Amino acid sequence: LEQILWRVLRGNLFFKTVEIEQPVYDVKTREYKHKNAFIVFSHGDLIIKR
Amino acid sequence: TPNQVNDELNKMQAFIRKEAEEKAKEIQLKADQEYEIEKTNIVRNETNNID
Amino acid sequence: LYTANDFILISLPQNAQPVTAPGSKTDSWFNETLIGGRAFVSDFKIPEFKIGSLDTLIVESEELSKVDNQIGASIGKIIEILQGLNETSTNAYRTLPINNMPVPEYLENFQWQTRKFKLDKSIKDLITLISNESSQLDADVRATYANYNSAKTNLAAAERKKTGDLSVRSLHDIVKPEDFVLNSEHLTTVLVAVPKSLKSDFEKSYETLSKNVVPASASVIAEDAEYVLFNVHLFKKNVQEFTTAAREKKFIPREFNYSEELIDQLKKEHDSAASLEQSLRVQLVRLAKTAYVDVFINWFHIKALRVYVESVLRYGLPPHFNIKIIAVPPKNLSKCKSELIDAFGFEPFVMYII
Repeated sequence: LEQILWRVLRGNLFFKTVEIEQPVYDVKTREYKHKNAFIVFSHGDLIIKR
Repeated sequence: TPNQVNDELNKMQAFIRKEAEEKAKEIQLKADQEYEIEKTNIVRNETNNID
Repeated sequence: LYTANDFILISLPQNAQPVTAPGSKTDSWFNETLIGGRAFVSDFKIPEFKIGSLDTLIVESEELSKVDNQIGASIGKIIEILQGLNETSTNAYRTLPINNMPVPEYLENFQWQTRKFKLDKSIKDLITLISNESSQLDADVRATYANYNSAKTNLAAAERKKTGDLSVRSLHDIVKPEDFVLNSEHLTTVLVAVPKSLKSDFEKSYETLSKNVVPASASVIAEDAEYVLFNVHLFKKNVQEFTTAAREKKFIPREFNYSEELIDQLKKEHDSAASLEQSLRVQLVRLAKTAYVDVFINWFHIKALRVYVESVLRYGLPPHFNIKIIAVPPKNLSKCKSELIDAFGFEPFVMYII
């Protein structure tokens, strides 16, 4: 996801990855996997929508 | 390694600041033009009403 | 110069330093590496002062990439069309002159985004103007291709209709009297068929006419298929008997109208086909000569806009970047890709083009 973000949004966009202590079950995957936070900040409404 | 992230954040902040300054300057120019237009309109209306 | 082959453009921050080697000067380091690639590099100044919003910048960059792809496709199509008439040297107009100069001369001091065309308008306005110019050039190319196709079809029809082996021969080589020129009703007669390859066979076919009208035996002598090709008498008052004069013996009649007006019209049609072929060839050559400048400049302007957008994205702010030349000999095509990636210690580079 980070590589895709830095490619499509070639400009500068900060990231705030934070690790989750325990896995959370997924609906389609039917399994609990370790997750991380996807906090991201950028300017421009169109950029936010993208 | 944090130097690159700091530089990227600085570039993003500079781009945002430039966008804000450009928007503010455009708003200021539009407001000056509208002030001239409104002054002309008010002068015309006051001349029509008083005369 | 050795720049006749493909060229790879690139840009980098003007405040940067070489990363592949710790060179003191980026230009000197590039010259040393380009010496390894046997290439020549020079600065190119193609700026665009207007700067939009970050989201606007991303949208403009994506649109510029799409427009550059479309313009390059159009340029390749134009080059292929020019090569089709065998007028573009070096295959698909690789060495075709641009701005009354070769490609290295045209790109020596390129300012495709400069000059009167979009002097200081907005980047979106410049993109729209470039797209409109590309669309107009594409429409002109399509019109030229359609004209060439129509002229070629006319030439093919003119060549095919002059055979006469199993059809009506050329009116210029044909004989008018008694061959549907007059020869109508009871005044005179006209016939045409291909019964075998002998007069007796033609007489064998003509005997089946029952001598209703034009009892004269059919005479067939021509080079058509080294066989029978006749201009014989069979009056229209006996059209059924005229047909039976060839149908019974399987002569496969090929009669047609060949009056004076018809022959003149056929000659005019052949001359018109030839003249249309020549004129369409001249028009296509002129259009390709114009297009090798126009569509190339449109694609170059789209690429310059994309490069400027990438450089802005590669720096953010303040707007400042250095653009390098693209010329490179074909031998170093792969090596330059490695060396440039080696020096781009930050495509991952600030810019890259083919």
